[PDB]
Amino acid sequence: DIRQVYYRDKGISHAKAGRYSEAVVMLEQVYDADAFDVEVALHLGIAYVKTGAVDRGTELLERSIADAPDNIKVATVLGLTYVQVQKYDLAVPLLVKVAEANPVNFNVRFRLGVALDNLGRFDEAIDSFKIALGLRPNEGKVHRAIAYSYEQMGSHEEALPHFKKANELDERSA
Repeated sequence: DIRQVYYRDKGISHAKAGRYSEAVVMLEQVYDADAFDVEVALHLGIAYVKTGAVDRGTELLERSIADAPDNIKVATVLGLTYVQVQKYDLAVPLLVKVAEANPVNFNVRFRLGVALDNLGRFDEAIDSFKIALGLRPNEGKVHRAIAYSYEQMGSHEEALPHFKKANELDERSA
């Protein structure tokens, strides 16, 4: 049975190390939908999404949240994954949940702002962006996002400073 142990232990290790193609090749052989292992599904799911099997990976991630609906780690990948695929609606609750549990995770907060902006919730997106800026004040992309949000509400007077600040911090990357 160490035949399966190789593929599962190793495949996860590939998945964690960004070696996504090799993670698919192995974990494909270990995942069993009727004998569910969350740590396998999670990584095989990440690795399907990375290698362009988005629908397949998404559903595997959805099944993993089902097996453990309060596991923050799966909620993070799932939440992030939905944003990439432009399933913004489905992203928000998960990202809100994760940001609450994980206040120092910048990308989660930033993508939650992104998901919100896309949903037309401009003022909500700006609130989230500002929380993200609080974590990483040197991050010019966030001042730009805030600026676009304002712009989409016609508040050009409020956008301009944020655009200027964005420009300056891309200078600060010298």
